[PDB]
Amino acid sequence: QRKRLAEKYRECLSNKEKILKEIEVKKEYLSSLQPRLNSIMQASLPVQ
Amino acid sequence: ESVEDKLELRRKQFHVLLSTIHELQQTL
Repeated sequence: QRKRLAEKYRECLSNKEKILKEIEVKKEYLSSLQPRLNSIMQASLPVQ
Repeated sequence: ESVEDKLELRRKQFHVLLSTIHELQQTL
């Protein structure tokens, strides 16, 4: 039972690490899409 | 007059898009 509780705690820690990785991926995606939208607007303004 | 209204609507849409891009550049 202690080994099963340790395995459940390891699975919960892996799920928390996956949630933190998803939050970091969302933050990096927003930080990259900010300059990407800026470059897209700068490219659209020359075509406009 | 219809073609001029469509061109003025396209120009106002382009100006609104440029203003939104300027607001996004000012916020970021």
